Amino acid sequence: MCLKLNLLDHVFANPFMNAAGVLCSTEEDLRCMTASSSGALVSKSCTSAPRDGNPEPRYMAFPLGSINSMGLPNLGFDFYLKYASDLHDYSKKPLFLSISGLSVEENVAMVRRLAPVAQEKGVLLELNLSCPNVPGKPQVAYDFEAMRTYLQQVSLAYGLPFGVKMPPYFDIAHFDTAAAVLNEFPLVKFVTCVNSVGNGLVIDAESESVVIKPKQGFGGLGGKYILPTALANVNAFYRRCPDKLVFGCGGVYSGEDAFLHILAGASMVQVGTALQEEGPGIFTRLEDELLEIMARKGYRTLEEFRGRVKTIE
Amino acid sequence: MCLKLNLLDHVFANPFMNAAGVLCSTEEDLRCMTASSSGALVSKSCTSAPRDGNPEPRYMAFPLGSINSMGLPNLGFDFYLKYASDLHDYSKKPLFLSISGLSVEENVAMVRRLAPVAQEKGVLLELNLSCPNVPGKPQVAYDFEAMRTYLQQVSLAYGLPFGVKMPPYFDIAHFDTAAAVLNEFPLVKFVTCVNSVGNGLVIDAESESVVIKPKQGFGGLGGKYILPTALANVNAFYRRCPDKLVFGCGGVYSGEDAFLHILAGASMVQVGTALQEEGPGIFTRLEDELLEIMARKGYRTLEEFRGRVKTIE
Ligand SMILES: Cc1cc2nc3c(=O)[nH]c(=O)nc-3n(C[C@H](O)[C@H](O)[C@H](O)COP(=O)(O)O)c2cc1C
Ligand SMILES: Cc1cc2nc3c(=O)[nH]c(=O)nc-3n(C[C@H](O)[C@H](O)[C@H](O)COP(=O)(O)O)c2cc1C
Ligand SMILES: CC(C)(C)OC(=O)N1CCc2cc(CCc3c(C(=O)O)[nH]c(=O)[nH]c3=O)ccc21
Ligand SMILES: CC(C)(C)OC(=O)N1CCc2cc(CCc3c(C(=O)O)[nH]c(=O)[nH]c3=O)ccc21
Repeated sequence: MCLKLNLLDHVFANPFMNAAGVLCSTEEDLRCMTASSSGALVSKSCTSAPRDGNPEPRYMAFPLGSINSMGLPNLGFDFYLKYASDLHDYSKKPLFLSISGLSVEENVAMVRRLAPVAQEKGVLLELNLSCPNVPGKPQVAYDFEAMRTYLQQVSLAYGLPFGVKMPPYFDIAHFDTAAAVLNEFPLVKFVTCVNSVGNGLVIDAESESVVIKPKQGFGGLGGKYILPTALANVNAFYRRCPDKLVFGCGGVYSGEDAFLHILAGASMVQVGTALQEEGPGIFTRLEDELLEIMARKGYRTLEEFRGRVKTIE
Repeated sequence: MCLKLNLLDHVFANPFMNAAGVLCSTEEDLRCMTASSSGALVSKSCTSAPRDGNPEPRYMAFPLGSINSMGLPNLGFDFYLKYASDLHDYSKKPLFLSISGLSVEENVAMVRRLAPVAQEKGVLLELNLSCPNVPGKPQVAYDFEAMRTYLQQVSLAYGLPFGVKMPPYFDIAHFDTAAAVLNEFPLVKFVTCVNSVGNGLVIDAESESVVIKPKQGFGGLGGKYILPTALANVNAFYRRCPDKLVFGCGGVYSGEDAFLHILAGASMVQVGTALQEEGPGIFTRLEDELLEIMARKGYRTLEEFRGRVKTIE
């Protein structure tokens, strides 16, 4: 029985990794994720310049999940490029570097510089499309013209295999259209579904108040709230993007949730809210739990069930 | 008590009602909701002709909510019109009729027949926008130009105050655009936020199978999964549509949940999944619970806290 994966010309001990933005902002965080039993890690989404992010409180968690409006606090691209180029021990596990520029030009500028490091060290790019562009326009991945522009320019500037982090969609015509855009770009080799469910609002009944300060309390939702949304997205893209990998993210707290992701088509499985809340010890639990479900069912490898979710009639 | 309230020229004993599609399809269902302690009821969304709906199983519930792909099973518009004109006892509580034709023309044909019954008896129209357009296009509310057309045509054909049932949005630019469309129609006097969160996917780990038959297991989500999404939408519309009322729907299981919807801006509060699961006795529990929260806080009216959610700093 084994959790090993080979993909993207890397080897992974298991499919688990942090979701971007969790336990991955500082050198300390990145060393901590490396020391964990995760099969990979991804760095905090970066911008060209360091950022302080939004005013606090900007993250809160609850029994059913979390809400955030972090605002891209990060140490800046040079820091993450350095971590990838000089500090990361690739004999421990593979490294993904997430980028989230606030314009197409900013993304092009970062990927041009990443490319020689990616070629030489094997760091993998995850481009975050579930982000702001022009205020008053939708996030990039909800504006299919902007999305196409971003992927054209990044493909040209990077010239190497990469992946994309996608917001959730809620409408079959949007799945159709989004996957068709992605399928224009052969360098897009993995699709991460999903980023937070956007612009939720948590209200505390005792205080009669929202729980995060930015944006009048509106923020993206993670955790138990979003598992069926995440599974739908992983399967929708798994079905529409047969020459690409799908990584699942959203609502994983247990090996059973991970099992569901993998049945829907996930290769790697990312852990956000549950990791923020429990800490990196979660990875040993998730491994043990997933192996226990496999052993009950007689599955010996991930391939033997990945994408094999059954439909009715 | 009491939680009595007046709007749209009608008087309501309390803010609670069923959500469209729950306990409202048959004469039996409608008489059951009428006999309940709810302050109002709404009929199943109808089409011109009777419909069987999609294959079963098409609804499933779980501790955190529900998933459905019902496919508009209903008795047809002639039935619901007859119920509104001849059968409903308006002395018990107000009635709303939900219309969900599959084209703009179908909606126009139904509203021109409803209009005289609305004038004579006081039935209220809820137009469901969270309904399919042409297949291969997004649902109507997700296509702003189609939405505008629907509303111009209905407004013209109907000529009386009505409301609309909206899908959730997840992007502030979308809230801006959608509210601006609705505000172009002075006959749209109430906005119901929200319909189910679209196209989720629930998988059963033991059977390794999706849990509903239509659409390869994809369906709209209701219940605990969607409460922060519902609150955000209620609040976003409440803020943007100061000359309309907002009706809250999504994730109400308790008077506390209802309390949160009203803080967010809700005038009426609709109950779907929790009503499907608990039955119509839920309305006496919700009233008791809401009045207890009120008494503990010193609130004597809903108007004292409606829309008064506090932001930070
Ligand atoms: C505190 C916080 C920070 C996040 N930062 C980023 C980010 O920098 N880039 C990104 O792609 N996603 C970010 N996300 C989204 C997560 O990567 C993940 O997609 C989302 O939380 C859903 O997974 P979950 O249900 O396991 O939380 C962040 C989430 C949280 C809670
Ligand atoms: C079985 C079922 C049938 C439904 N049918 C309709 C409908 O006919 N028209 C409508 O506007 N919404 C319909 N809905 C959506 C609900 O009215 C409601 O918006 C959604 O379930 C979210 O509320 P909840 O969290 O209380 O379930 C239906 C929901 C369910 C669960
Ligand atoms: C640039 C400006 C307007 C300060 O941005 C923001 O207010 N936000 C709030 C949410 C957000 C998200 C992003 C993308 C990074 C990200 C974040 C994040 O850093 O807040 N949180 C997530 O859950 N997923 C993400 O992909 C960037 C900017 C902003
Ligand atoms: C016309 C056709 C293709 C059979 O429709 C469908 O398969 N569906 C699946 C979901 C759906 C919804 C609607 C709108 C009525 C409705 C339904 C419903 O009847 O399925 N469920 C909800 O959660 N909200 C709704 O607003 C109409 C058609 C369809």
